[PDB]
Amino acid sequence: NSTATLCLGHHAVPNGTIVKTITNDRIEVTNATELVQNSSIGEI
Amino acid sequence: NDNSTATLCLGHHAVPNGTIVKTITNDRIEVTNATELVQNSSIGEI
Amino acid sequence: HQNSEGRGQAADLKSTQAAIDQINGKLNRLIGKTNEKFHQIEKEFSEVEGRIQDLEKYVEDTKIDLWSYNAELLVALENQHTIDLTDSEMNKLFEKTKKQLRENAEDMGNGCFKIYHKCDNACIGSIRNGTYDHDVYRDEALNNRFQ
Amino acid sequence: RIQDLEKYVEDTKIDLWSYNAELLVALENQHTIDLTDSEMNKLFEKTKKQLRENAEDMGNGCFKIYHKCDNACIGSIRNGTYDHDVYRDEALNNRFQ
Ligand SMILES: *[C@@H]1O[C@H](CO)[C@@H](O[C@@H]2O[C@H](CO)[C@@H](O[C@@H]3O[C@H](CO)[C@@H](O)[C@H](O)[C@@H]3O)[C@H](O)[C@H]2NC(C)=O)[C@H](O)[C@H]1NC(C)=O
Ligand SMILES: *[C@@H]1O[C@H](CO)[C@@H](O[C@@H]2O[C@H](CO)[C@@H](O[C@@H]3O[C@H](CO)[C@@H](O)[C@H](O)[C@@H]3O)[C@H](O)[C@H]2NC(C)=O)[C@H](O)[C@H]1NC(C)=O
Ligand SMILES: *[C@@H]1O[C@H](CO)[C@@H](O[C@@H]2O[C@H](CO)[C@@H](O)[C@H](O)[C@H]2NC(C)=O)[C@H](O)[C@H]1NC(C)=O
Ligand SMILES: *[C@@H]1O[C@H](CO)[C@@H](O)[C@H](O)[C@H]1NC(C)=O
Repeated sequence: NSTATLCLGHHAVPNGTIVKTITNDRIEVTNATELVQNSSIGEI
Repeated sequence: NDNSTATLCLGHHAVPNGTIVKTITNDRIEVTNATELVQNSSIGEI
Repeated sequence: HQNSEGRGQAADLKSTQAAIDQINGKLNRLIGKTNEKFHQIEKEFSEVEGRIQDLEKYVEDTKIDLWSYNAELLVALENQHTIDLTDSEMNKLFEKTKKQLRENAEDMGNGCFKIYHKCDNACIGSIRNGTYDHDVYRDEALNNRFQ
Repeated sequence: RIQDLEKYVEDTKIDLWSYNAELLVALENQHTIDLTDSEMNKLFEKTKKQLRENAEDMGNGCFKIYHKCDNACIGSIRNGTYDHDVYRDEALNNRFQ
C-alpha cells in the first residue's frame, strides 16, 4: 500500500525580461530579443 | 433533488438588449455592452 | 446550486475581476492613443492644377485607405480576442471547480456538476471560498456513485 | 508647397510602419505566450491519457499514482511505454475503500 506522486512543470529563471502583449503591457518572460537597432557604428 | 445528492451549476452574465459587433469568424455576434470607436459627430463651433 | 437546503446563487468576484482587468486596460491602449499632427498639406482644392493636385490627392487618399483597413483589422482582432478572453475565464472557472471536487461528482454535460452526497449551504461556500476538502466526503460520496 | 508634401509623405509612412510594427510585436508575443503554455498543457494531457484510471489529478499540476511505482515505471512514463493494464488492478483497489 505504497504511493507515489508524479508532477509536471516548466522552465524558470530569476532575472527575466518584460515584454508587451495584447492582454497586458507588462509581462515577464524567460528570454527576449530586441527588434529595433537603436545604435550604429561611428563610420560608414 | 434527493437529499443524498446535490446539483451545482455555473454560468455567465447576460443582458436583454445587447449590441452587435464584428469579429474575424463572423460578421454578426451579440455582446453584452460595447462602445463606438469612431467619432462620427462634432460640435458646431471652434 | 440546488441542494437539500434549498436554492441560491452567488457570484465569483475573483474570476470576473480578471475579465474586467484585461478589458479596462485594453481600452487604455486605445482610448488615449491620439498623437498630434500639425500643418499637413491641403487636402481640398478650388481650381484645377493638374499634375501636382493629382499627387496631393493621391497621397491623402491612399493614406486614408491604409488607416481604414488598419482600423477595421484592429477592431475585428480586439473583438475576437475579447470574446475568446471572456469564454476562457469562465471555462477556467469550470476546471478549477472540477479539480476541487476530485471524485465526488460527475460532469453532467449541461455545464453543471452532480455532487453525489448531502451538501449543505456550508459546503457550497467552501467550494466558493476554495476550502473544500474532498477527502472527508470521499468515502460518503463514492458509494452513491455506484449502484 | 513641394517641401510640405515631401515631408507629409515620409512622415505618414513612418506612422503607418510604426503601428504595423507595434501591432506585429504585440501579436507575435501574445501568440508566443499562448504557445508555450499550450505545449506544456498538452504534455499534462499526454500523461493523463497515458495513466488511464491509475491516478487522479491532485489539482496542483501533479498526479497521485495510486500504486507502487519503482524507478522502472517512472522511466516507462518518461519513455511513453507505461502500460496501465498491469498496475490497474493493483491501483484500482487502492482508490476505492
Ligand atoms: C534567447 O534568445 C536569443 C534570441 O533568439 C538567443 O540568441 C541567439 O542564440 C543563437 C544560438 O545561441 C545564435 O545563433 C548563433 O549565431 C551566431 C552569430 O549569428 C553564429 O556564429 C552561431 O553559429 C549561431 O548560429 C543567435 O545569433 C542569437 N541571436 C538571435 C537574434 O537569434 C539566445 O540563444 C536565447 N537564449 C536561450 C537560453 O534560449
Ligand atoms: C525506457 O527507454 C530506455 C531507453 O531505451 C530503456 O533503457 C534501455 O534498457 C535496455 C534494457 O535494460 C538496455 O539494454 C540492456 O543493456 C544491458 C546493459 O547492462 C544489457 O545487459 C541488456 O542485455 C540490454 O542490452 C538499454 O541499454 C537501455 N537504454 C540505453 C540507451 O542504453 C528502458 O528499458 C525503457 N524502459 C523500460 C521500462 O524498459
Ligand atoms: C460598457 O461598460 C463599460 C464599463 O466597463 C462602460 O465604460 C464606462 O465609461 C468609462 C470607461 O470608458 C468609465 O466611466 C467606466 O468604466 C464606465 N462607466 C459606466 C457608468 O459604465 C461603457 O460606457 C459601457 N457602454 C455602454 C454603451 O453603456
Ligand atoms: C469562506 O470560507 C469558509 C471556509 O473556510 C466558509 O465557511 C465561509 O462561508 C466562506 N465565506 C464566504 C464565502 O464569504
